[PDB]
Amino acid sequence: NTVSGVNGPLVILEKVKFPRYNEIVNLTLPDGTVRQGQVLEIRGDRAIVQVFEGTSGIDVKKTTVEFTGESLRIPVSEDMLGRIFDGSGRPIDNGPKVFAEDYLDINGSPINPYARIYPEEMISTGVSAIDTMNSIARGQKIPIFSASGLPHNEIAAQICRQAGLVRPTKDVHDGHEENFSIVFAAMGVNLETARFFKQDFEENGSLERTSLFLNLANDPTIERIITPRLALTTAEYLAYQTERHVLTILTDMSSYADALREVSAAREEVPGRRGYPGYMYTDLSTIYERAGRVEGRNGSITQIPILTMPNDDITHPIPDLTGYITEGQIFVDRQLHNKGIYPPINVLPSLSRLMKSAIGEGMTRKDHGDVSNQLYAKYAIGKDAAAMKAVVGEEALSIEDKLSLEFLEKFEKTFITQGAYEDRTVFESLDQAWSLLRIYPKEMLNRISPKILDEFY
Amino acid sequence: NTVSGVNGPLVILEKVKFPRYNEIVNLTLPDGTVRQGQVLEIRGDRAIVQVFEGTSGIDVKKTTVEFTGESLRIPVSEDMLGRIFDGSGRPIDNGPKVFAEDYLDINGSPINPYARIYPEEMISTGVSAIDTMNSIARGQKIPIFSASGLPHNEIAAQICRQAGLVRPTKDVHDGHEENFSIVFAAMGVNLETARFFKQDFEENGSLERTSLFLNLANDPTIERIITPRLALTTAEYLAYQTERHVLTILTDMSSYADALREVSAAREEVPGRRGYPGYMYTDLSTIYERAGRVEGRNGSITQIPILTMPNDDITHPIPDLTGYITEGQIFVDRQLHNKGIYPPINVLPSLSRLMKSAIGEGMTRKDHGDVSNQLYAKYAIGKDAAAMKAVVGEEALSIEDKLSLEFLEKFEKTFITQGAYEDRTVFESLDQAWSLLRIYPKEMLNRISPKILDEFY
Amino acid sequence: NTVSGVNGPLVILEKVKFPRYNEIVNLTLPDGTVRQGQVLEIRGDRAIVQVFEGTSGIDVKKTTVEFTGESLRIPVSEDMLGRIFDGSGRPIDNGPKVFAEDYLDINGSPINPYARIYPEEMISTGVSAIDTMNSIARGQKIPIFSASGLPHNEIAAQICRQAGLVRPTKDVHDGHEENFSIVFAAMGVNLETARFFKQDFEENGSLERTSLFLNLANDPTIERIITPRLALTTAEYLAYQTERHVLTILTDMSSYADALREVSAAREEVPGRRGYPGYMYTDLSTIYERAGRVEGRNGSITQIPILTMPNDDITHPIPDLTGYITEGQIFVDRQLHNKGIYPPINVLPSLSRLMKSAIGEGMTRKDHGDVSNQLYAKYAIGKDAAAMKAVVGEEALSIEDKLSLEFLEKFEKTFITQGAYEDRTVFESLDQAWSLLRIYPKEMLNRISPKILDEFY
Amino acid sequence: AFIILDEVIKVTNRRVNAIEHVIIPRTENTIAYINSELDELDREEFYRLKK
Amino acid sequence: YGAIYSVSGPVVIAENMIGCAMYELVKVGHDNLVGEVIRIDGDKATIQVYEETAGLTVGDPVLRTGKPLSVELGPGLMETIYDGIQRPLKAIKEESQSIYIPRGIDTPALDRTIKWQFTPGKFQVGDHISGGDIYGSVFENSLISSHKILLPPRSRGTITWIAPAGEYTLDEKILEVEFDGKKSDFTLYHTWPVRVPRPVTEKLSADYPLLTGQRVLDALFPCVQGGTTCIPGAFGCGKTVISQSLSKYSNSDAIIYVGCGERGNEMAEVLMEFPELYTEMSGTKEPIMKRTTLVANTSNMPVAAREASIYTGITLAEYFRDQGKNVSMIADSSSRWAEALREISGRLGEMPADQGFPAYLGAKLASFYERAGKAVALGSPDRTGSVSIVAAVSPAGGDFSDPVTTATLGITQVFWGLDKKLAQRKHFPSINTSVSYSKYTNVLNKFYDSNYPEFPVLRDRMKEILSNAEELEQVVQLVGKSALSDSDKITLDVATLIKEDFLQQNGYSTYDAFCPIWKTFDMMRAFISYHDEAQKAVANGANWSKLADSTGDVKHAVSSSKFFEPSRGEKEVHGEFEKLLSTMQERFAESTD
Repeated sequence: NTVSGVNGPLVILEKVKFPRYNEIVNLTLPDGTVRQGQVLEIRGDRAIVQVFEGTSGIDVKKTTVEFTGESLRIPVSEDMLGRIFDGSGRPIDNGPKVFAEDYLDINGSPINPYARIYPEEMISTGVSAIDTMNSIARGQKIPIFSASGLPHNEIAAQICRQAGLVRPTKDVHDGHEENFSIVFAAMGVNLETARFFKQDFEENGSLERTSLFLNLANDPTIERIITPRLALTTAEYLAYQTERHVLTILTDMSSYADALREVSAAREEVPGRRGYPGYMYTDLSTIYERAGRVEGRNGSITQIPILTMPNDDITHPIPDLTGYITEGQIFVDRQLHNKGIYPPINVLPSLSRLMKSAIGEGMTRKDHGDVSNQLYAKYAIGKDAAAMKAVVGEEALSIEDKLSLEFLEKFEKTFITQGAYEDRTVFESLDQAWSLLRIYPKEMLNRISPKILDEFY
Repeated sequence: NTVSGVNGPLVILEKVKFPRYNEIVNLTLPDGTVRQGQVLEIRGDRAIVQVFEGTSGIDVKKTTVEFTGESLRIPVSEDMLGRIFDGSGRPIDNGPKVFAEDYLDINGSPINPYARIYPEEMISTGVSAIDTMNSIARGQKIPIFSASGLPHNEIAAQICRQAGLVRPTKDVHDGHEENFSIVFAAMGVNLETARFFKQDFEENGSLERTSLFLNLANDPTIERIITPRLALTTAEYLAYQTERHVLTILTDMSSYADALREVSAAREEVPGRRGYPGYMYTDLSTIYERAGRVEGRNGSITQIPILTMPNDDITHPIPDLTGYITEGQIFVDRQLHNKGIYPPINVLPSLSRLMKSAIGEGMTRKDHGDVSNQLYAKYAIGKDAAAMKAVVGEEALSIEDKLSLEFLEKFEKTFITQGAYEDRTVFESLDQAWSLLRIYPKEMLNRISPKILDEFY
Repeated sequence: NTVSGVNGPLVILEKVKFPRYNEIVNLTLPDGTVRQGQVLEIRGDRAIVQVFEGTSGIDVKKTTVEFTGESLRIPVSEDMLGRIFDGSGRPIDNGPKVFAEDYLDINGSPINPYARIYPEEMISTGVSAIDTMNSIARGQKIPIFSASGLPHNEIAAQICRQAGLVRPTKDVHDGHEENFSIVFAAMGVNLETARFFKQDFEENGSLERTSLFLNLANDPTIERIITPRLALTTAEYLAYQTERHVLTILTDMSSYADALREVSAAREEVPGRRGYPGYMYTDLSTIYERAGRVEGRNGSITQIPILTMPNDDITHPIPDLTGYITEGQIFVDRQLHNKGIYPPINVLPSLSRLMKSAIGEGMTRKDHGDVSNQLYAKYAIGKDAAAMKAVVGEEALSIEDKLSLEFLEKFEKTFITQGAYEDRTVFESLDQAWSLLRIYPKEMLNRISPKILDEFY
Repeated sequence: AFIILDEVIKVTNRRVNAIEHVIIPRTENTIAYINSELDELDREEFYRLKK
Repeated sequence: YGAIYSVSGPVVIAENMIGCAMYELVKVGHDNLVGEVIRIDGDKATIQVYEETAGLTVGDPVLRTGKPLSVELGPGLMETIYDGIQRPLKAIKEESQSIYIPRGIDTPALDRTIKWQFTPGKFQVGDHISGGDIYGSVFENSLISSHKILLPPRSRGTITWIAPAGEYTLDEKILEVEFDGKKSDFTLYHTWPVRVPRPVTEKLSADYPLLTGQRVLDALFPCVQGGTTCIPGAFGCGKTVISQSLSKYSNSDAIIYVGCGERGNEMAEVLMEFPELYTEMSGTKEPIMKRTTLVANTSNMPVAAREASIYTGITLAEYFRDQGKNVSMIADSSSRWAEALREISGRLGEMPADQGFPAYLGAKLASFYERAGKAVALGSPDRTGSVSIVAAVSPAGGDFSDPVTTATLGITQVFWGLDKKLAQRKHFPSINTSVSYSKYTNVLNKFYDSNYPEFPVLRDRMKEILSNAEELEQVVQLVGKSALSDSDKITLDVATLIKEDFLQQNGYSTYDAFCPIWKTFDMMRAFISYHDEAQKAVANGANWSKLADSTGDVKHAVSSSKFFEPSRGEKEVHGEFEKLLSTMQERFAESTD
């Protein structure tokens, strides 16, 4: 029909009642430009659409509507790596075209087949603090919690690039037997960021390794929400049909959450805690549910979402929600970054509750998990002692505390300090970790089972 | 009188003008069960009812309604006592109707003479910590402020138990010369705790003297608020017609308060501060209305409400509005509880203003208000002396602060710490208080007349 | 036609579209009471009027309307000086009105000619502590930030009365030659407070030089928000047309902000933090647009608003936004009031943004900047010295602290403490500065050029 | 006196550290977190009345 | 005429109402209940109903009375306890057997059956009269005739007939005015609408005090009649005690006691206390109660009444001000009144923007308060009247930076503090110097200098001691002091004394809270003198411990001098204090050498 009105990202159509929920419609501007949207609400003889593309210039009887008569599905192909796409279901970059062999829905249940069997295969990042203290699995979800003084993009790229070199070393070990694929999606970040990422992937290896979805900040909030959904379709097909392990790097996850926030402000929808939607739980879930092993059980989708915290607080709604849902927490610290530690990952609150699922034992040691717990415990004591060193001085602290202050300093500067291309095998990391444990005496290492301490020291 | 719609438990009826405010309706369901409901609002060509038994079975054209023709009134008996009753009455709790002697309006429309007559003589609760510090007088409302993380239930139980054990000690004192009756109205309390209340009355042998109305937290919200209103009407019958001293315990005011919030989310009336009604105060005041001394001095109703602070602050709505109406407050203590004390209240936030003028003589002394004041002063300082020790050390502490520290402990574990079957005379309380208070010279004590302090030092 | 209804001070009249925006309409009641209103909003087939006169006792069927045909404008003359008016410009001097030479728009002003040549020349108030530490330039917006533990109003009479008597003392320095007028607006004033200002200006011989507008805390809000608007216009007519410096004193800004909160929800709009409008700013800015030097470059509208916070609350929107537009603020101390130093203003948290460029010449010295530095730093060390003394003793106090200890009491008792009719320009302030400073040696006075110092120590 | 000064300085060095490191960030975190929750209750109400 | 469309709470909607005013008294229902149409939106009138609802049906007739809600001002107001629109409680108590007026039952504001003694004025047949003039008097009160029968404000004309002395009723006619034909018959009582303020000839300067009798009040800043005063409360800081004590000391000719939405036991208490308690000068017969008119509302009464309570009280205060009587308006607590506006805001279906309190709150809180003050009496005979409002204020948002407290501090001129934590240690009122201010100080202190006290000097010094003491106390806590300068200990020590003698008072021990304004001057005089000797002694040499110990015997006596009140003579400056002064100097010498 024709546009009735427009109030923000919501568009009021006066139409007829034949449309179905999320059925595509195309808005024909008087310029003769077509932009796409999907109906968010339908009522009798009228619709509310949210348009992906644009949010202004929308007329009345000079404008027209046309129905596509297909509710939105993403055209998925398995020849997607190396190929440049834009976050809009097609490239607007003029990159190699998407093609379709299935079109798969982004609602969060197309044909979805996931974990009835939990991850047991270890996948390494080449970084000790990640791998040893928390571990990463063939379905693991780990949030990178970052800040406005940390460079989020440099760490994001760091984890991805080094996990591509380690992952074939692990294929030979028989941790794997199937392909590796990267799906990189950037949604609504700066130009400066976008360019940087592409440059990073090229240096380490190639861009044949990865598939790229690029979405620009100048493009709307409505576009931004569809951008990860496009990533999900890509990854699920690859795992399902061609038994490939898929690694998704989703940047920026915070970018996506602010978008949700905008479609409740310029909607009449009342928001929940701290101005973030009440139905914020469901929006976030959609990304995280579509993870784990994929049917055949040689395919998988593994997630590393990248969150930048704006206030850097742990009372902000985004970091909290994400944490309950995700299988691990990786906290990256501004204070380490300042001191000259790269990567500057603080493990004080980094925790996995699904620690068993995260570790490996058939392509990693059984001792891996036992040592990690002890290390974490001994790091924590070393932090309690650090605060006490400032207050009390060395004028009353105990013999035991002194060992823990030394351990803390040796631990930051050796374990967490690694070259920009220097990759550590998980077995070598144990040897490093054992050096860290070795200064404490056999009565301070009392919590650990006697069997392990007498065996390996 | 057919249903237009149902939104929530609230039902929109079409009917034509007839019903008066709070006129009962009978809901005829097509399953062959009649359920009762109250008109909350009567309007032009519709009335809106909220149903007391469930909300199930409401249809549009398969339901019919017929009018009771009668505004809500309580069927009252004085043989109601010695028996278990319920808001609507159930046969499975042995009490399917009171078998009325009189129908009295629950709004005290026949007559309601209260609050132009001043409180009479002191009454024993058997707890030293209440009785000295706060004056509980017949024909007064003094509330118990309670808190979460603490069994508030246990405090209510101690009051029920000690009620009827005090009354022969008083009969000799000349504090009593008329019957004692307990009216227990339970609403929204846990099911397990309801059963503990029932056992306490039987054990003491005070089952005879009490009537129970029990409203669960699965019984509808409008029904829930009406149950304490029923029990107070019953108290007015006994107090005024047959000259009983009534002690009515109304637990738990938090469940009443919650109910207020959930209703009016579908009327024209629309909640106040933080989603709690602005007219929450009006509700409260209807409960406080039927309490007080009675004209011509036939009997009294005394009321001890139990409030649970849900956030553990008294700056929250439930303590805040209630506290302005009430003549003082007795607020519990979180800290004592952890230690293990029972009853665990504290005296610093507890004050009754009308203490000096209210009380009798011949089992409560003249020195009663004097000694309370002194006991609080030494305790304020003791609490603070702990705080200065934490930060700096023994640096701002002195001979005066060091005494006060000793005071805070001896008082906490001797005065406040008692049994839950211990009956303590107001004469006993004062004797013990003076013994404790010997810790400072007569010249350091000037919060008391020098006349009084020599007699009783 | 008739009045359709009333809801609050909002009067809904059923009329076509006949009044233009801001057109005064006369509601004619037949009971000897004529009332005037302004259409606040005009909508289709209805208009919303808020009445200047009353708020209740309006008929909804016996009222008739007449259109004045004149949108709100202020009759401005200059024989207004030496006369007391109310909040709508009607005289409370009694006797015939003054009328106009112009009707000028109050809404934002019909020509707005305000500064793009920043403030030069010095304005004195008559108090050394304000002048030297917190210098005010012609057309510069420096308010007095006050609190409720002080009589904010008294301190305000004092600045007004003593201002423009400074201008003759300046004529002798030959810094001024132009006629000074003063505009006074009292908003939400008590009768007793109101009379206090009138009687004070009358003593000084400043009453002839000022016009006073009183809006009482009992008159409509709409009338009260208009009160500063009328005052800003009088000041502007005198600045522009007759090339005069006019100082306008706007007390109390909280009354005006409160009034806006009452009209926020009167309106069909939604407020911001803590219930205070998010468009509070827009309103405040209207005041501020009239503020500054007028084009002609020897006339100005200088503005001192007084804002009272409840207990120095900076959680409140009002000091945080108002403080942004303005260029510094003058903070008053309760601690000094309590000691009995009056005026009790403290010059250390107080600021003048541009202070070396907020003075002129021939009516200041160039030594002004150097002394502001010296005065400030020694008063701060003295504040530290008081606290120090108490811990260390006097038997262990430092020799520099002793000079600082004395400095603290003399700066307060000479510079800050002064009479209710004392007057000060920058030269007078400056002589008193050197006598406080004289006590410090030259080698402790090093923020000052060696030139100045050898002449004035 | 000299032995007496040495004993006191140690109590004094401890306090200067203690205030900065512990107290000041404990006050900051508590005030700001409660401020933020308190304003939220107030804002949602306005939105519900408006809706 | 009108028809009830809906009953929603205690608030009633009625359709078919037009040409009505916005304060019209309306009769709602078939029981003829009192109600008031605040607003009308089209044909629908929202009515605040000042009786209960438990059986109001739709389709019942609503009849407008054709006039505003007004109050009746005249004879027999004294010695009666009223609700918030005025109904005589006593008549109801025997007859209905109730205290909260049930539906089906109504009574008019004053009694009809009581005859009064009428005495003629100064005016005679032919004389022009206008508003606030004295047309006669009725002898009421203990000590003076308090009821001046005044012609209502804004009414004028000529009196054709002044009736002679005798006894007459107050529904009976005794005056006729001619102005546009016969204007009307007048009775003893005359009518005025409560939502409308009374006019006055003019406002006047406050310079006359009121004897509050509270030592701490009289000491720290002036006590003012014509006043505007706030005292913070919080319900559990001795606040009720200091209010009833205050009603008994008040030395004003009339006192109007206003229950906003109180405890209900207290509305019993003030009633019982008044006929059997003696005033400060001591009245003749039923001292306090004869002088008192009582508006008593508990929380349990209708919120429509609680809303009205404060208005009834101020119109009574204002009538009496115009009579040329000095009046005390004692109101407790405004926050409960504010809570009443809030109860109505949610029920009508308004938009609050002040933490669940109405947007309208600020204009109503202010408008009401401006009616108090000292003024020149309305009318030709010329008299002086005053209304001093002593108002309690309390939290209501739970904060202290909640709207209720923000609006009240701005409009008030006088604030004397109270702290809850110190109050618990028992030292109420436990005044906070920092939140306290007075604007009245200068004119009031000039007045007191003329009256004999050297007050102003002490006052600054009382404040100065308490201020430095405060600061010193944070420094003892924070650093954790290892020493003090010998002077600072004196400051702290002298402040402790101030706490006992003034701040620690109990309003039911009248030996421990009563002093006339001069007695107060002498006690403070003694303290300020002690500080003055003590500062000099350290300066001339002497240790603090030497100062405290040698001063000794006189230090005990001044501490213990708070247990006294005039009872050694009708004299306000005693030998008790004059003797101490010379002995104190004698003590000083000892300390110094």
